[PDB]
Amino acid sequence: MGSSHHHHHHSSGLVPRGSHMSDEKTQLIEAFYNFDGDYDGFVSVEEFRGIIRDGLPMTEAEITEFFEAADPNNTGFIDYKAFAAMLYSVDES
Repeated sequence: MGSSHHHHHHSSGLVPRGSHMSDEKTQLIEAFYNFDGDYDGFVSVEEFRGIIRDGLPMTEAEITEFFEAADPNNTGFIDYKAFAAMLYSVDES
């Protein structure tokens, strides 16, 4: 079809992945260096806030939307796994 390399199909066949927001994970990579000394799979929101502040570059809408989505009670604690599954949400089933 005329002018297919634009609307029909470009270099990639309608593939949003690959050149998407794959840096949002690398930006958080700073967890291993400033949040991985001697901690299990559980971290409270209170502690997380301090670490995230100068550790992992994240906006409120990401940390806050995750702070509540991670803790059902909203008591101010977090399930490290629930949070880890956010940046590691690339394995279905």
